[PDB]
Amino acid sequence: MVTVAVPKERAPGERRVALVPEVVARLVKGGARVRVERGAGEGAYHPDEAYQEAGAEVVERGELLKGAHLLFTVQPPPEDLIQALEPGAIVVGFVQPHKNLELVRALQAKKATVIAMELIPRITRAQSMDALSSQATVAGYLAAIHAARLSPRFFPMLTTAAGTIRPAKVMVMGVGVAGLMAIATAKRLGAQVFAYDVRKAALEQALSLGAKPIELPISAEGEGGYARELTEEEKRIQHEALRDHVAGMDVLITTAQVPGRRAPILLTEDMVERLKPGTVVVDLAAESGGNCVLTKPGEVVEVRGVRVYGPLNLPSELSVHASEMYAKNLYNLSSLLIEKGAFAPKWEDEIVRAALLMKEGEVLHGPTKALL
Amino acid sequence: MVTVAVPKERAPGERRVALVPEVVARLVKGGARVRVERGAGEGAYHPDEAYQEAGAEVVERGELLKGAHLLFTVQPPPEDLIQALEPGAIVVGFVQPHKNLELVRALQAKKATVIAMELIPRITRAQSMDALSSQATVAGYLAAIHAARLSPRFFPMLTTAAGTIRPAKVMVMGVGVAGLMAIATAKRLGAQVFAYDVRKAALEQALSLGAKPIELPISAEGARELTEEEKRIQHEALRDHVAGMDVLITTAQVPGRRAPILLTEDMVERLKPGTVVVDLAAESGGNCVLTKPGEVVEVRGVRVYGPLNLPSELSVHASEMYAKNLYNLSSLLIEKGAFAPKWEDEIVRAALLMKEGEVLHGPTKALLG
Amino acid sequence: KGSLKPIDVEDAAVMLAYAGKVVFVPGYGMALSQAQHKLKELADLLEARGVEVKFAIHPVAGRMPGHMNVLLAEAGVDYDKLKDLEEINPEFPTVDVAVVIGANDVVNPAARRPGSPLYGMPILDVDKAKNVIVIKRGQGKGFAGVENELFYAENTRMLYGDAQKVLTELIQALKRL
Ligand SMILES: NC(=O)c1ccc[n+]([C@@H]2O[C@H](COP(=O)([O-])OP(=O)(O)OC[C@H]3O[C@@H](n4cnc5c(N)ncnc54)[C@H](OP(=O)(O)O)[C@@H]3O)[C@@H](O)[C@H]2O)c1
Ligand SMILES: NC(=O)c1ccc[n+]([C@@H]2O[C@H](COP(=O)([O-])OP(=O)(O)OC[C@H]3O[C@@H](n4cnc5c(N)ncnc54)[C@H](O)[C@@H]3O)[C@@H](O)[C@H]2O)c1
Ligand SMILES: NC(=O)c1ccc[n+]([C@@H]2O[C@H](COP(=O)([O-])OP(=O)(O)OC[C@H]3O[C@@H](n4cnc5c(N)ncnc54)[C@H](O)[C@@H]3O)[C@@H](O)[C@H]2O)c1
Ligand SMILES: [Cl-]
Repeated sequence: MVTVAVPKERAPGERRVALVPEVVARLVKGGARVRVERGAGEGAYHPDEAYQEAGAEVVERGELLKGAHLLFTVQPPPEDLIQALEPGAIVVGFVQPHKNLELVRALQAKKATVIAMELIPRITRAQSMDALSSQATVAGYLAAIHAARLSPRFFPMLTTAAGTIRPAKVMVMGVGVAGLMAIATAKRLGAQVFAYDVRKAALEQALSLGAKPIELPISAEGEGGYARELTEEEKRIQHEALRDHVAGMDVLITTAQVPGRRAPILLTEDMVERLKPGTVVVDLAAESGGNCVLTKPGEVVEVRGVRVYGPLNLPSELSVHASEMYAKNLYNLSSLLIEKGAFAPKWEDEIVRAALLMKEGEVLHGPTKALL
Repeated sequence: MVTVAVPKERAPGERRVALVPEVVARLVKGGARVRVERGAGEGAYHPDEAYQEAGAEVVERGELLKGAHLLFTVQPPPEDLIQALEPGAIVVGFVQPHKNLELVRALQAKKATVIAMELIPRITRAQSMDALSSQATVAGYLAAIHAARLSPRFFPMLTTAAGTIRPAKVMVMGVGVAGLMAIATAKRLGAQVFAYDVRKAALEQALSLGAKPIELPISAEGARELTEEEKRIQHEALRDHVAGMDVLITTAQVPGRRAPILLTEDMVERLKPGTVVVDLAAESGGNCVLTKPGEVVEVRGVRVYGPLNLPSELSVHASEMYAKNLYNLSSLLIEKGAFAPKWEDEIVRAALLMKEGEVLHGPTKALLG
Repeated sequence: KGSLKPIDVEDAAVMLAYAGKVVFVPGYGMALSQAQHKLKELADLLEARGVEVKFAIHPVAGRMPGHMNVLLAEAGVDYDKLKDLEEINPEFPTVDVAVVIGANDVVNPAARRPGSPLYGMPILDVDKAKNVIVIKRGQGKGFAGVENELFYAENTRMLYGDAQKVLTELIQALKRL
């Protein structure tokens, strides 16, 4: 009859919580115990009494992990919780080894078992558990909102007795889930939206939201979907064409990241230099370095009247709906950890196997081994 | 040759500019000379060379008013500009005596002539010149944008693998030009929008944009029937309709008066934590008691934003619309490139706040004593 | 097992002309086709003929969370017309015609079965409708790359074409009746 734990997050700017009241209520109706740190939900407007009314037990950090079989976290747990971990306990949450090397190294010493939410596989059974997608959706939405807030122009075409105003030209650079939602939200607002990505698939998906795919002289892709190794010559050409497309935009929303690497640069000093004063760059890749060379993580800078913003935790801004979706993701994942109220880790199950970063100090993820 | 002069706005945090280069070029082409203060359009991202390319003379501030018949301002002229005015010259801009009584007082002393842009009549005929309409549209747009930024919840409905996100319930209290644009923008973002006003016309306009009108019933044109039975009706009813809301955007204002308190304490106490209030009326007190003008506060998890000068945030399009409003008005001031004020016109008669120093607007005159 | 049974736009128009209850189920194909405005126009038209019209939105239809919602909202569809599958599933048996528009994986009965790659996906019971009309260009499979037994059911008929061109033609055919 398992007891699952949910802590108050500690990472800079983190206001999300791994489980919200309603989802905790169902886990308890389902016959599970839920230990929740004092005030873990307050960042997402879920007070301590809300969790009590859901059948959860609100306790102190340090007491949190006694008798606990499952740690459900948003960001990876700090040292103090890693020391509090018991034998057989499973850590479930984002881990992100490239940004949390020490916490991962520490997790070996205690020899804890961890399944990482970023490694939740992209197969149909795991769709309802896909935390990257849900959180990226929040980020993409807010990226567009912040873009409109920082821009000195209207997004929408406006016509009035005073005259006619063109819609803003927004380009989303990097079209994953965040990119798609950024497109969709800028499009609802009335902006003329353009899309840049190296994948034909991403570009088709951008077109399925009314965006105009930016098509460069050299196609970045070939048959098999393999990305072209571009010559230096070909590389000089893509850059110059993209520099020109980007120069004619009023807003750039950049979202390109690659698991385990610093964010690739999509806006270079020379490209930014060709942006008109008043232009706005909302750099979603700031959390892993930024696609824009001007970006200062966590800040809004303005250089040459180009306003560049590098937000670090957009999910934490939309904390209520971001938490709600994440909780459900974890709840759906708890399928493979809990059976009829019982601690039933299905190690056998692919979702567990693909996403299991560690098993009792043993590191199973290939790339995570290479880095450490 | 009529010379028009454009200053660098100097009021705290004002980034708009009265004319933008493209409007300057229309005037110059129509025969008018144009002088623009060094760096005037930098708040709206029009550099000096752009005004020069349009045919205007970019000059130093102390030089700005030599030979100029028309001074076009966004906010009222400061004293250094007031003093440099020639006889025969006419100041054209927002005046609003309440924020600037001592500058208005200063204008009558100098015996200057000024057209107040807030005294444009609110009729279809005048809408090309209507600076209140254009700038309120900007304000309403940015209100919704800010509401969405401050809310911890999605505006739109989203059906996802991780559950179904319901739309934000957004109530726009006070549906004038700002409010209606706030409805349209919240609607663009996927919110379910509700609309409250004391005037049925505003309610029909809001229905037409797809908002659900709130259940009335007062006419109050034009705090009239509002304070009939002293507005206990207003307070009573919406105390129920407000509690469901995720966002309240308030814009209610009455000319020359206190802005109505639509959000009392007992009312805000029923708002669920995470609720957002965007009080546009902050400039003349708030529609909400908790509003701290120019700031975001949070009490009991209710984020209350009292923005001042949203038009300045949208400096490019605010300036553009404003400049077009003036250009259009300038048709009643210029003849084939000649200084030809249309004293007779009923728009000029309504908006001419003073002439030769004498103050012609009743409510204003009264306040000068 | 069964068979692919093509239908003309005229044949589909007659089916919709006499339907009492119609459910639109849009997928990625609607979005690629940007057919949301024509689909809305069709829904308006059927309603004005007293047809009870609803939209079933699958949780993972399209290629991003809420893909169908953002497009349908763009086209002007009412939130009260958009039903999620727990609320609309039990209703399918009394649905005279379910018009599937550019959807495949989200209307595949195979997801009920544990062996199939689609197992885990919540199931939309469009196969329990009295008649199904599927709009897709031809033999293109969905994201998951599996074939659809729905397309082979006795009560399923295939309306081949680009989603918006088809819907446009359906509206014109229906206006003539
Ligand atoms: N929603 C999400 O967030 C998300 C993200 C990633 C993956 N997925 C997965 O993606 C799939 C979504 O399911 P779905 O039923 O919406 O799409 P789907 O199963 O990928 O099928 C799309 C169908 O659209 C038809 N089509 C394409 N273009 C068309 C056009 N112009 N006109 C008419 N039809 C057209 C295609 O066939 P033809 O070539 O014959 O026209 C194709 O069969 C699910 O497998 C979901 O698990 C979802
Ligand atoms: N769904 C997927 O297949 C997938 C794959 C990787 C990452 N992601 C995640 O999705 C989110 C969205 O980002 P994205 O993947 O849509 O960005 P993306 O598809 O645009 O790829 C990242 C960037 O890599 C650069 N790049 C790669 N090869 C290049 C080459 N040969 N020459 C020049 N440039 C090259 C491109 O500029 C590209 O924009 C990110 O958070 C990311 O972590 C998703
Ligand atoms: N051509 C046209 O027809 C045209 C164009 C633009 C504006 N106008 C009119 O100009 C007039 C003023 O517009 P504005 O945007 O400057 O208004 P405003 O800045 O004075 O804001 C007041 C708005 O809030 C409402 N309001 C005021 N007190 C309220 C209260 N106690 N409770 C609820 N709502 C309250 C008002 O009815 C009005 O709609 C309006 O009548 C508008 O219709 C007409
Ligand atoms: Cl803000």
